[PDB]
Amino acid sequence: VVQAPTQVPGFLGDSVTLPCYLQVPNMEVTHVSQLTWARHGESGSMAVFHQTQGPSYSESKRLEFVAARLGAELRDASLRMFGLRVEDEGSYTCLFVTFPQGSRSVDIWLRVLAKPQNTAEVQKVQLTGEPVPMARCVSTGGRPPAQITWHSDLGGMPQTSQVPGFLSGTVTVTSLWILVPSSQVDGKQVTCKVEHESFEKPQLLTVSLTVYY
Repeated sequence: VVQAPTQVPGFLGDSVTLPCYLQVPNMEVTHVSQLTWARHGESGSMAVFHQTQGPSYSESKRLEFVAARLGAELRDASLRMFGLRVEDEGSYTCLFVTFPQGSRSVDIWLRVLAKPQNTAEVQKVQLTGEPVPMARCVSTGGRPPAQITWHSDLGGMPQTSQVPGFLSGTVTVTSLWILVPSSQVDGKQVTCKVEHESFEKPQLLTVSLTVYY
């Protein structure tokens, strides 16, 4: 009966793969187990895979399955999936067919998208006053957008706003940056902690500033 962990990322480029497969329980063991994966998704009717008499493809002659039949197994196919575009999910399901009734298996669809790379720096003068003294700190290109914290020591800004990126290769590209007012401490420091569902840990970025004159 049907298993496949199935909660998996999932970043463009890309391009990778997803396991739908089975335990033999075990004082039972059967045929025939002939594969399919659908959408549901516009499940009318199938970004289909079947292997059974061979491998069969929708207008994805390419992509490329794993778990070569060429006989028996008894089957358990995860698809190696490259690639490499915004289907994510997909809400997909691998399916088997057998005489242990077992005419089926289970939907599912999991971790799904890509990241940026960011920059950030300070500028420019101070005529009091006041704000953005500042930092172009940016989220640039990433799928899961971040958002950034500033714990500039002074931190003196309920004031650090946003930009709905407008998307690079189709995604965020947003900047966000603090509106500190006037004064001195040139020439000190600030923090940009960029958050995000990747690179295990919130990178962050920091600089002195710019007294004036």
